Amino acid sequence: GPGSMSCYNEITTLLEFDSNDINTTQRINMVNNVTDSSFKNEVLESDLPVMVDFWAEWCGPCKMLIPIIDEISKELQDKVKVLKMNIDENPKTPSEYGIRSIPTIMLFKNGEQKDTKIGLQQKNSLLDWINKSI
Repeated sequence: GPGSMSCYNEITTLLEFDSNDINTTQRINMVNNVTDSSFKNEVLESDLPVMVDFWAEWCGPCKMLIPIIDEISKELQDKVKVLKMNIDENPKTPSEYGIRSIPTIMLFKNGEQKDTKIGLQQKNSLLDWINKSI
């Protein structure tokens, strides 16, 4: 029958952006995400209590807790350091600390674990809880 012939074509692929990476000793004294190395390095070196929220965008109510933490972080900044850890960025994290579920709130103090709480918590709940643990 008819020779089913089809020669495939190709187009040159180009790059968008360049490569760049920098790092300096700046204080992590602000609500942000930390990476696994920096997590231990900074958190386990913080004498003052640190609240770490292990999160992911596939939760749902993240959109709420971001403003909640946005406001509360500055309230706690003096006493308790609000820090975030995405389970996408640090896949070893939820295995190490047995994070089955999200948000999720985990309390540290001098790098030592105080208490843990899973689920969505509001401003008053967060404050109330961490003040019980510290």
